Amino acid sequence: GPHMATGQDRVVALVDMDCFFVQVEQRQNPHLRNKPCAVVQYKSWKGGGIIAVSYEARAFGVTRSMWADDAKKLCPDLLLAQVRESRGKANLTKYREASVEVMEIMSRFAVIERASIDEAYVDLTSAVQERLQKLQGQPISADLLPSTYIEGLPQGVQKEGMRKQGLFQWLDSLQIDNLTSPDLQLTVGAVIVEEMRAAIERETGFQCSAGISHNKVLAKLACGLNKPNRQTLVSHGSVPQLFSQMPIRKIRSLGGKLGASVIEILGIEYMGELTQFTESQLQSHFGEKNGSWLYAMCRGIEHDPVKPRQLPKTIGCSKNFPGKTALATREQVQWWLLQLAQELEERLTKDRNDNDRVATQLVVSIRVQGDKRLSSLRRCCALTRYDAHKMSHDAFTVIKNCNTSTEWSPPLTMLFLCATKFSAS
DNA sequence: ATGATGACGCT
DNA sequence: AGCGTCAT
Ligand SMILES: Nc1ccn([C@@H]2O[C@H](COP(=O)(O)OP(=O)(O)OP(=O)(O)O)[C@@H](O)[C@H]2O)c(=O)n1
Ligand SMILES: [Ca+2]
Repeated sequence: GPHMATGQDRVVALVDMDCFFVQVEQRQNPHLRNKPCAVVQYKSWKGGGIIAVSYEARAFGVTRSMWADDAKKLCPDLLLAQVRESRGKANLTKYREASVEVMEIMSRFAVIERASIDEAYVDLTSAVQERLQKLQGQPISADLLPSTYIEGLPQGVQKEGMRKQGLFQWLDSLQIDNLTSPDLQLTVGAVIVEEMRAAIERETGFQCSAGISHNKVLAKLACGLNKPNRQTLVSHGSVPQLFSQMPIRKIRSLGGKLGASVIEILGIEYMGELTQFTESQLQSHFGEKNGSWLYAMCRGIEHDPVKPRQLPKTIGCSKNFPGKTALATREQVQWWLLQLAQELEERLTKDRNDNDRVATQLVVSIRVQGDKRLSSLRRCCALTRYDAHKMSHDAFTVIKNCNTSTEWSPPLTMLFLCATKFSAS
């Protein structure tokens, strides 16, 4: 009772850019703004593969991974922007650079963990503490939270009026006098996230959504509840009702085989149903670490820290060669390894200038035709010089003998070069 | 014939 | 070391 930890020790946000690649292309090309549009990679095969979709185009059913020719069937007026292609492969440099624009703004407010090209977690616990002292005991005005939803409220007209009704019920109940109230801490966290999101939009033109809660899993779930261009506060108290109809696969790390096995072995559907099992029962089905994690998570409790990490730990370059394009001669394999190695050298050289580090290991991964796995084979070698001809030759040497005989058999459907094991320089 | 990319766990 | 899982 008095010794039951409630997982309310931190304020954590997750910031997620809305249709990110689309916003990057729309900033650059005003003719694309406020239109059904998508970002595509390649072009010759069925018009290219869709990677990102504006909310106007999503209303027609356009989705990621769809071929652009097929998307045009659902949305004949769909506008398209193409990803840059360099040395025969898609070149995402424009979007990584726009990502850095955003991450550098967020880093002004708190330590961030880069979660992907367009997501970062924020540990706001200290910023909230400082802000709670500056705001003496003053109440929090609804005007400081103009894009915030309070999940679960209102309880007991149009979209915006309902948002404000919920926000009013939340603020009216807040114990402003208690500087240790977790609900007050989340609310201040949301005020800071409003400021952070305003700064991102002012300084880059980009809109985003955010979740604010007590841990990373709840912040990530919260972020998706009201997209786009809104933020959502998930309090500890909101968790039982929210989890009572929340499919297990929606929780971060439960979207794959482990989540499917929770459903199958326990015969449940929703995250809240996990509360009925003991920690030992969950550890027996899913392992010590997974069971302890599940036991706490279904109660809204998670301790995974926001890691102080803005830079990737690996830098990689990959390309698929599907169907009849599979690489089937030694010259082909060697030419494409050179193309990937040239793009990788370019990124590594910029990384060494920008971030004062050198990679020391080169990982080479290939996929062989007829293998459903992401990678058929991984080998490593020393990365001593940032020279593309050397890296591609080393990569070849390391995979040479996977060839079961001028010809390459079986043909390669993927090539992957990854620079890893960075050291300060 | 979705991709390109990246983190981390298990052994 | 090398493979498997899960994610944007
Ligand atoms: N299966 C996926 C999902 C995402 N991504 C990468 O992650 C980026 C951002 O993904 P995501 O946040 O899922 O999509 P958005 O386009 O930003 O849409 P949303 O508004 O839903 O966040 C994409 O551009 C893409 O580069 C990817 O490569 N493969
Ligand atoms: Ca996004």
